[PDB]
Formats: sequence, structure tokens, C-alpha cells
Amino acid sequence: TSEGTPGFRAPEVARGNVIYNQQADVYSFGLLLYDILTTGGRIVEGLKFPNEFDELEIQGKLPDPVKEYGCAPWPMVEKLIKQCLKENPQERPTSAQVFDILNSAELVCLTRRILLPKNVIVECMVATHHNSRNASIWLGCGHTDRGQLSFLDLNTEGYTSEEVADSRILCLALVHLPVEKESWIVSGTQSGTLLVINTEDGKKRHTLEKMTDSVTCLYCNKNFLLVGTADGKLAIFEDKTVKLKGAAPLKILNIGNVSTPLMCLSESTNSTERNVMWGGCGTKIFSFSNDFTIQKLIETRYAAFSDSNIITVVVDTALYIAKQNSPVVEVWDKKTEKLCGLIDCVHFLREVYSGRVKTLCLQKNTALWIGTGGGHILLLDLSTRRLIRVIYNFCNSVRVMMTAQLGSLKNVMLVLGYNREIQSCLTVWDINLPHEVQNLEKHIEVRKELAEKMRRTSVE
Repeated sequence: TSEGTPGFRAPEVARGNVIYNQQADVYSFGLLLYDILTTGGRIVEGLKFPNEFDELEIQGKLPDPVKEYGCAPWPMVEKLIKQCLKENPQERPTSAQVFDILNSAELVCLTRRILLPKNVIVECMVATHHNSRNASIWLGCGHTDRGQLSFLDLNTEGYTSEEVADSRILCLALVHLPVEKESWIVSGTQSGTLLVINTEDGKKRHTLEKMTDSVTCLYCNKNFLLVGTADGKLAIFEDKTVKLKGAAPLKILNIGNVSTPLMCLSESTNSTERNVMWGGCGTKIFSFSNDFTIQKLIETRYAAFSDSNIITVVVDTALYIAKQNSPVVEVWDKKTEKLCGLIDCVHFLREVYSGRVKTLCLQKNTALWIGTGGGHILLLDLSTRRLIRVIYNFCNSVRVMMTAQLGSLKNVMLVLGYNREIQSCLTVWDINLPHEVQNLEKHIEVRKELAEKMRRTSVE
């Protein structure tokens, strides 16, 4: 009775009834995994249509599961389904290989990928207002000189471009204004023009007071607005002041010089200190609060790895700082004003030139997300020991990596990379990757221990 049930059956079993390989087991595994992805909707379909379960399965044209049935994308196993459903038994992998594919924590973690238009380059990407229906990702453009904002869906994943300005938008911001419940999105490009767009009202396009020099980074932490000019002048706005044309610079924190561009404006993680804000201008770092004045002005100057322009400053119990094309991150103290420790990327990535730290997204209390200059992402358990897992081979160069709360499954990482003919892909990881890479690791060792324990009882 080795012919098996007709619904769950390999084509080499049905068509002609040739001698059964070991790959028919892999084919039935692929069908079972197709049911797992589709909650067995095909099974209960074939219960009413047996010719659909058996005779329609005579070809490997099993449809797009997300199209036919409502389910999460889960795409790294959709490629696996495409692989182990090949009509050639020689093209289907062995079961040890499909077990090693299923052993990847990236497989269980990654939610979806998405490819973009042919050679569009995005420098700034921001999330929407975190509303359940209003779940999308804005994108600027750097592939051309003329800057263009691109609204990009996530539930349907539809690219929608729109011309913005003559220069590429280096940096973008947005704020869900609770006044009148308006989703205000402000676009200050490299040319200094501070345009806005209501996400709901695409006709709501106004310009504010023009930023003098090159706009470098904005921020939206009452509730103010934070903009980092090339002269460092932090023009403080308010969520109701940007609604009109030409809001007033309620503070000018003209900290650095025009040769020192403000590259980041972060925010704290505690409460009783009442969340002193931060920032990095040129190389020297600084702070401010609701007063908007320099609280601390900690000095932070190989040579180009120690002394360069800053990239970002993240606020925690310590301060982690990257520079332009520097493979080390500089752990600084907010109190001691000293280099507490160093973490060089090449001390980890060489254990598997290009690759320097680009983005630094920070998990709440366990992980630290590092974006390499090459197609790698490094996850640091910031407290005890650094390296957990270097994920790679999914992009060419991480451009901007920032977390968000979108699509009702909040705390997802919008890791954005390229694929050089440069396809700029966007991956949506779960933020629970640092727990998954060790949970699966301990669970696999547990099952291996049980297997080796009860294998010895076979010969006993």
C-alpha cells in the first residue's frame, strides 16, 4: 500500500507509478508544510473536491498561498516550498538539508521581504502614525538628483511615488498631531526646503521657514519638533506650529559650526531623570532638555576611526557612537565622560575590506542592532557578552535600520538594504530575534540530548 493517499502524493507516484525515491517523502513534506502555511484550507477544499486534491496536484502549479488564503507572508519558507515542490526529484533537497534550512532562526523570525523599483535608492525611511489601518512606510529617493517622496504600503505593498524637490531628501520626519487628529509628515530635503504633507491630505503641502543650510536630521520626540541643520541650529517647533506656514524657531540651539552637521537627535530610556535629550554634532556630543540648552558637552575626539564626523548617538546607561567608515563603536559614559569600552565590527565579522557600522538601532533591554557597511547585521547582547549572531546574505549594504510599530504586530525591525542593478530591498524582521536565536538554540540541543539518550537505549 505504498502508493499512498492520492491527495498527498508525489507526481512520480501518480504519473506512471515509477519506483519511489526517498524524495517523495520530501514532496509530501512540502505538501504538509503547504497545509501548515495555509491552515489546511486546501485539505478541507479537497475533502469536497477530491479531483482538486489529487488530479489537480498532477502539476507543481500549486498557487500563491498568500493570494489564495489570508496568511502572513513568511517568505523564507515560501522559497523552501518552491524548492521542495519541484517536479524533478533530483532538484528537491535531501531531508537533512531541509532540516538544516528549518534550523535557521532567521526563518522563524523574518516576517516578509519586499523588492522595490529597478534602481531606486532611499536615504530616509519613516513609519506611519502606527494606526491599525494607517500602516505604511514612507520613502525618500536618492537614485536621482530630484528628490521624490514615495508612499509605500505594507498590507498590500504598493509603490506610490511623488515628486518632492530638486535635491534628494536626505532626511524625513513625521508626527501624528493629536490636534485635529492629523498625520503631519514634514520633508526637509538636502536643499533646505522644509515642505510638509498630511498623510491623509495629500494636498496639504506647505513650506515652513526655510532651513538656512543643509538639513541633516530631523526628529519628533508638550510635544515639540527637532531639526538638525548643518549649522547645528536646533529650530524648535510644535505640532500645531508646523500646521501653518512658517513656524517660529522657538529655540535656536546653534551649537556647532556649519562645518559640524548635526547627525542625530536621540531620546532617553528612563523617567525619573525626566528624559534628558541628546545629540551629536560634528564629533563632540551634547545634550539638552525641555529648557533646550547644552546640559553636558562631552568631548569625543586609527585617526579617522577615533576622529571623524559622528553618525549617531543612542541613549542608554552608556552611549554608543559610530563614525563615518569606522569599524568600531565607542562606548561612552554620560557621567564619567570617558571611553568605557570598545566594540570593533571586524573583531566579529572576520570570524565567519568592506563593512563598517552604519546604523545603530537599540532594543529596549537585551539587544543592540548594528548595521554594517556590507550586507551584514550584528546583534549584540549589550549587557554581558557581545556577539550572538551575524545575519548576512540577505542584502548588500544596510542603508537605514529603524524599529517601528506597524501592522498590529508591533516592535518590528524595518531593516533596509540594497542588492547590487541595485535592487533596494526592505526586510521586516521581528524584534524578538535575539530571544529566538537562543531559544531555538537551546531547544535544538535539548532535542539532540533526548535523541542521543534514547538512541543508546536501542542497543541496551
